[PDB]
Amino acid sequence: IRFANSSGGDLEVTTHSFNCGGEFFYCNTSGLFNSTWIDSITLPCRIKQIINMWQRIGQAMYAPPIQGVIRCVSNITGLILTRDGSTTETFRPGGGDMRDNWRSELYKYKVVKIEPLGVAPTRCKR
Amino acid sequence: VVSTQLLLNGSLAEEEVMIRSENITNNAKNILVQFNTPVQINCTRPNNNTRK
Amino acid sequence: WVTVYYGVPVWKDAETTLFCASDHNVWATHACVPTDPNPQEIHLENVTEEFNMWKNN
Amino acid sequence: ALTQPPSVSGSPGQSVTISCTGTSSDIGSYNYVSWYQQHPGKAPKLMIYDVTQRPSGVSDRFSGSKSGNTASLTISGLQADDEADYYCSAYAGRQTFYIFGGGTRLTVL
Amino acid sequence: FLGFLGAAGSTMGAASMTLTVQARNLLLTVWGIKQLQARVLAVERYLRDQQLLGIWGCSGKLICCTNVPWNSSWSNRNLSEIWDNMTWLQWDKEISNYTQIIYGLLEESQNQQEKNEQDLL
Amino acid sequence: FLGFLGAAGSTMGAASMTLTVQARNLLLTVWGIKQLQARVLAVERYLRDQQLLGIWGCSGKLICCTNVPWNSSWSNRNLSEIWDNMTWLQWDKEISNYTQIIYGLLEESQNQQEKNEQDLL
Amino acid sequence: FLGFLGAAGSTMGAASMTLTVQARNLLLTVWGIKQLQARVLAVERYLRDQQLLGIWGCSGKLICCTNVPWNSSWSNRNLSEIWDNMTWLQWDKEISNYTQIIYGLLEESQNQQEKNEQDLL
Amino acid sequence: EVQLVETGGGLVQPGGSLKLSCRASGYTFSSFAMSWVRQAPGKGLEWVSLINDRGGLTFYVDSVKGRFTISRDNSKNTLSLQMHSLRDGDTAVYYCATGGMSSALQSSKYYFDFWGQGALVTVS
Ligand SMILES: *[C@@H]1O[C@H](CO)[C@@H](O[C@@H]2O[C@H](CO)[C@@H](O[C@@H]3O[C@H](CO)[C@@H](O)[C@H](O[C@H]4O[C@H](CO)[C@@H](O)[C@H](O)[C@@H]4O)[C@@H]3O)[C@H](O)[C@H]2NC(C)=O)[C@H](O)[C@H]1NC(C)=O
Ligand SMILES: *[C@@H]1O[C@H](CO)[C@@H](O[C@@H]2O[C@H](CO)[C@@H](O)[C@H](O)[C@H]2NC(C)=O)[C@H](O)[C@H]1NC(C)=O
Ligand SMILES: *[C@@H]1O[C@H](CO)[C@@H](O[C@@H]2O[C@H](CO)[C@@H](O)[C@H](O)[C@H]2NC(C)=O)[C@H](O)[C@H]1NC(C)=O
Ligand SMILES: *[C@@H]1O[C@H](CO)[C@@H](O)[C@H](O)[C@H]1NC(C)=O
Ligand SMILES: *[C@@H]1O[C@H](CO)[C@@H](O)[C@H](O)[C@H]1NC(C)=O
Ligand SMILES: *[C@@H]1O[C@H](CO)[C@@H](O)[C@H](O)[C@H]1NC(C)=O
Ligand SMILES: *[C@@H]1O[C@H](CO)[C@@H](O)[C@H](O)[C@H]1NC(C)=O
Ligand SMILES: *[C@@H]1O[C@H](CO)[C@@H](O)[C@H](O)[C@H]1NC(C)=O
Ligand SMILES: *[C@@H]1O[C@H](CO)[C@@H](O)[C@H](O)[C@H]1NC(C)=O
Ligand SMILES: *[C@@H]1O[C@H](CO)[C@@H](O)[C@H](O)[C@H]1NC(C)=O
Ligand SMILES: *[C@@H]1O[C@H](CO)[C@@H](O)[C@H](O)[C@H]1NC(C)=O
Ligand SMILES: *[C@@H]1O[C@H](CO)[C@@H](O)[C@H](O)[C@H]1NC(C)=O
Ligand SMILES: *[C@@H]1O[C@H](CO)[C@@H](O)[C@H](O)[C@H]1NC(C)=O
Ligand SMILES: *[C@@H]1O[C@H](CO)[C@@H](O)[C@H](O)[C@H]1NC(C)=O
Ligand SMILES: *[C@@H]1O[C@H](CO)[C@@H](O)[C@H](O)[C@H]1NC(C)=O
Ligand SMILES: *[C@@H]1O[C@H](CO)[C@@H](O)[C@H](O)[C@H]1NC(C)=O
Ligand SMILES: *[C@@H]1O[C@H](CO)[C@@H](O)[C@H](O)[C@H]1NC(C)=O
Ligand SMILES: *[C@@H]1O[C@H](CO)[C@@H](O)[C@H](O)[C@H]1NC(C)=O
Ligand SMILES: *[C@@H]1O[C@H](CO)[C@@H](O)[C@H](O)[C@H]1NC(C)=O
Ligand SMILES: *[C@@H]1O[C@H](CO)[C@@H](O)[C@H](O)[C@H]1NC(C)=O
Ligand SMILES: *[C@@H]1O[C@H](CO)[C@@H](O)[C@H](O)[C@H]1NC(C)=O
Ligand SMILES: *[C@@H]1O[C@H](CO)[C@@H](O)[C@H](O)[C@H]1NC(C)=O
Ligand SMILES: *[C@@H]1O[C@H](CO)[C@@H](O)[C@H](O)[C@H]1NC(C)=O
Ligand SMILES: *[C@@H]1O[C@H](CO)[C@@H](O)[C@H](O)[C@H]1NC(C)=O
Ligand SMILES: *[C@@H]1O[C@H](CO)[C@@H](O)[C@H](O)[C@H]1NC(C)=O
Repeated sequence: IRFANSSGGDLEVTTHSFNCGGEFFYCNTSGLFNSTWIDSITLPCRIKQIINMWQRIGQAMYAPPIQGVIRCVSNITGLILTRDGSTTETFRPGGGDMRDNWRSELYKYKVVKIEPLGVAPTRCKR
Repeated sequence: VVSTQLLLNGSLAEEEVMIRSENITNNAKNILVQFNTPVQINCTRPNNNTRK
Repeated sequence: WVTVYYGVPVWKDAETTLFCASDHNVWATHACVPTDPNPQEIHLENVTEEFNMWKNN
Repeated sequence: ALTQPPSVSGSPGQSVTISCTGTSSDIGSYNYVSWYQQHPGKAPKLMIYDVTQRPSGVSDRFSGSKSGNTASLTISGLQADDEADYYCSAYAGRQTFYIFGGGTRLTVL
Repeated sequence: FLGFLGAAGSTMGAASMTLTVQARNLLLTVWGIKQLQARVLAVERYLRDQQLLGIWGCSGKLICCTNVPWNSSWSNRNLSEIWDNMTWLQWDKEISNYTQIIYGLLEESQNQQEKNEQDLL
Repeated sequence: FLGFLGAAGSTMGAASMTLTVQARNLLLTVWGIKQLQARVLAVERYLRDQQLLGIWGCSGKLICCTNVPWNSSWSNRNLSEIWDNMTWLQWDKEISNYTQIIYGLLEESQNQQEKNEQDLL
Repeated sequence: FLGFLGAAGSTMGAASMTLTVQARNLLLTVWGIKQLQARVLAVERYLRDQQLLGIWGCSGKLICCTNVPWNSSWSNRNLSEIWDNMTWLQWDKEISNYTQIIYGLLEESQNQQEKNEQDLL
Repeated sequence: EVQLVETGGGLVQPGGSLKLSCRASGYTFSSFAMSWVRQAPGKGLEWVSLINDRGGLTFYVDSVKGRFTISRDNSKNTLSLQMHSLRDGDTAVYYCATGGMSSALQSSKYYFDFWGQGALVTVS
């Protein structure tokens, strides 16, 4: 099992995008996914002010700059991987479809409809 | 929380790391990996910007 | 012999509109119902239910 | 109520029949005519229930049926151990729930 | 004790003592419209069930004993299995194909009863 | 057989066997509002009729026999003409001017009955 | 005579003859939404009270005599004071702390009655 | 095997009262309807009273209807029969029995499945 960095695509696809402190970061994760089988690791990041949200075209926003210095601390709680595929498998970071980030939280829930009427045989007569 | 590649600030698995997919043998599908422990990541923009 | 009951604990899969609730935001501000400080959860004994996260509306 | 005043008898191995006669708005219309066995000094035991059915634990020497307003109990391979009083009863509807007939003494010869 | 749907895994006769538990749980402009639609629907669904009980002669009841005989073709089981072994979810599946037939029969026997009661007055 | 309003041209006693047929048929933001208004109204109209039957002592019934005498001044006709010759549309026109009087009388006789029934318990 | 709430200052037994008077009074897109919300709410409140009467066995009635005994701890007064001296507004204050207890008891006695009536059929 | 054990006094004066009771074991008490049956010292059986499994419905034979009360307590597995007034004609063996009715959501009985030994009651 091998890990590899992302394949070519747009910045929003190949990097780790996140919004923190009010600014939009695009970090290079090639330092995390570079191994066979299995201090700190420093990931460089780029910053953008003009943001096209989701996968829409035609509606851009400008993110005002944030004064001062930004510091963020967060928890990585999971990964989105795509399998590249006869004795080995390669996994690469994936993403770009936001539904995958909510599917991971809503997986435990189901919605059902209540149907309160029913009939059954009993031993009585009106 | 909006992000790519790494999922941030979500919930954790109760006992073990779990692999979930629509079809694990289909290379066209994504695999969601849920950790049972967090990995802490510290990000910064070390530039004292001003606004006008 | 036929007896009619109303209030029977039976359900079917369904798709509906859910509402948001919450305890200057982009998302949930005033168009969101205040939450219940003591929300309920009821364990269902002897109930097996099929779930499918990939078809979850 | 229900009636059958005579004693009943026969030798071991001979069958005997015990009748139970009631009325139409009683035994005729309701198919709920049980039979009970009682040895003197003891509590009754259920032998037949509904009309033809017997409880588990009751031997197949005991069977029964009804026709018109009369029910009957049949004992086949009569034993000396069958010397007991036998009673019939019936569900007589709501209001008058149960009635019983007089018992008949079975004598084995 | 148990709350809403707590008896869902219980047998049919263990359940059916909790009927009031479930009965009581049935009760930015675009966002507001979506919520009204949800509320209007809950009301309409409630009323359709009440109307239906009404035409069958079961208005105001949670348990309503009717005068329609049970057809062995709908379910050939004895009371012991239905009320002491099965749950309501299992039962609903077992007789799904006969629900509309049963409902039609209930409506008709009530129409006949309702007219006989007029003639007797 | 006949569906909704199929009996509209039938005589009053030929009709009135189809009462459940009609009873069951009573159940872009601006566009959405218009539709909610239509649905809310259908519910409100339904409930007003049900409330009215309730206060007259006819809740849950399609045919309700009351204790108010018929005044010959409302319609001086015999049962043969009313039930075997006339239709419900014709009848509604014939007694339109007395509808509110009749409704008031029905409410009052129920209030009196309801109290007498309390005193007897 | 008196209209809506006219009997509010009358004694409890002087009032309670006017029950139908109050019962009948319960029935730009953003502006339109506010009005639908008002109408939907009136319907939902109405239905909750009707459901509650239903589970207590009082469906279709304005006066419903039940089988739950009155506990002297709820109000230690004789019928003369309650019905001939007090008003309904005063009474509501006097027993506010016991309302939920009473409602729970009414639901339970109906469940017991409803089952006994099934066993007798 | 199940047991029904009648207890209670066997001798009272006419015009008095007497309470009989019956302890049950070996079966779910709460699942069955129960009844009392008399046996006259020299004659047959007579039905006296019937109670529902839940204790809510009671039925009596006309001859004791204004005098006897049948009661049940499912937490102690017991029946009781409270006699009042008492007549010489009430002298009998009183048997505790299981059966008699049904629960309407279960197959009917309308017969008695089990009997106790019988309490003997004499009215002087
Ligand atoms: C994952 O979860 C963590 C923990 O909840 C979360 O980190 C939090 O981010 C917020 C926003 O970046 C931090 O809140 C800021 O803290 C600084 C501390 O001095 C304050 O000055 C900030 O307030 C200013 O900015 C506001 C923006 O509108 C103004 O309204 C306000 O007036 C001030 O100008 C603000 O409070 C928060 O402290 C951290 N939490 C911790 C423990 O550091 C993290 O961002 C989440 N990750 C992702 C990707 O969402
Ligand atoms: C992400 O970081 C890696 C290394 O930190 C960058 O990799 C370099 O890419 C150039 C492109 O031709 C190569 O010539 C270098 O040899 C690479 N270095 C290593 C160590 O592999 C990578 O380009 C960065 N990604 C982006 C999108 O900038
Ligand atoms: C990263 O995950 C840890 C572990 O879940 C979070 O810390 C926990 O926060 C909950 C909140 O109720 C506490 O009850 C736990 O005791 C905390 N655990 C520990 C070990 O401290 C932590 O807050 C998460 N970080 C972020 C940024 O969400
Ligand atoms: C992945 O690593 C290779 C190493 O040569 C690099 O060329 C490629 O650009 C990396 N992918 C991204 C998105 O940086
Ligand atoms: C990947 O691992 C090799 C191992 O020598 C290392 O040289 C290379 O720099 C690593 N790539 C990244 C992006 O860190
Ligand atoms: C990660 O685990 C592997 C397991 O073989 C080990 O060889 C490797 O050196 C480890 N890396 C670090 C940084 O400890
Ligand atoms: C998940 O569990 C179900 C249980 O039947 C199994 O069929 C399915 O293939 C499992 N999914 C994966 C990815 O193994
Ligand atoms: C899973 O993917 C493989 C890949 O070809 C496919 O053949 C298989 O049918 C898929 N599973 C299902 C249930 O469709
Ligand atoms: C990352 O590690 C480097 C190593 O010197 C350190 O200087 C830097 O401040 C660290 N960044 C964060 C966000 O902690
Ligand atoms: C950023 O500039 C402000 C301007 O007053 C100053 O107070 C602050 O300390 C500076 N921050 C850093 C990290 O130098
Ligand atoms: C679940 O099944 C067990 C099996 O006997 C049963 O005892 C239990 O009561 C059932 N759950 C409920 C809520 O009745
Ligand atoms: C019972 O069902 C069968 C098939 O639906 C039908 O042919 C039969 O007429 C029904 N029984 C009666 C008495 O109607
Ligand atoms: C009811 O059906 C079940 C299963 O077929 C059977 O075990 C039971 O004996 C039947 N009822 C009676 C009379 O025992
Ligand atoms: C029904 O429940 C009883 C309870 O013990 C059990 O013995 C019986 O086997 C069950 N029957 C079925 C078919 O579930
Ligand atoms: C109902 O009809 C469907 C049609 O396929 C059939 O599969 C199902 O078994 C039927 N249900 C019963 C229990 O008759
Ligand atoms: C229409 O009028 C004719 C005249 O006799 C009558 O027979 C027919 O049944 C009427 N239509 C309906 C629907 O009854
Ligand atoms: C019948 O109607 C007339 C006019 O509306 C009225 O004067 C008369 O009192 C009514 N009959 C009775 C008995 O009230
Ligand atoms: C009823 O009125 C009609 C028309 O006036 C008349 O023909 C008929 O004879 C009357 N009823 C009787 C008693 O025949
Ligand atoms: C009423 O209907 C009968 C049916 O034949 C007809 O003879 C009679 O003339 C009709 N009367 C009126 C006035 O319509
Ligand atoms: C009802 O009143 C109106 C008032 O003009 C009158 O025209 C009509 O004939 C009246 N209807 C009847 C049948 O009394
Ligand atoms: C108001 O109080 C007086 C005091 O006797 C009473 O007579 C009167 O009827 C009361 N008002 C009403 C509406 O009853
Ligand atoms: C009456 O109320 C008191 C306190 O609420 C309670 O202790 C008592 O049990 C009630 N009476 C009865 C007979 O339940
Ligand atoms: C009822 O209570 C009032 C006030 O305590 C008292 O005056 C009246 O006499 C009582 N009822 C009777 C029996 O008179
Ligand atoms: C109740 O009303 C009567 C009417 O005269 C009055 O005499 C009595 O004092 C009143 N009692 C109280 C306490 O209001
Ligand atoms: C109800 O409870 C409140 C709690 O403060 C108390 O003030 C009030 O007097 C109580 N009402 C009655 C009449 O018991």
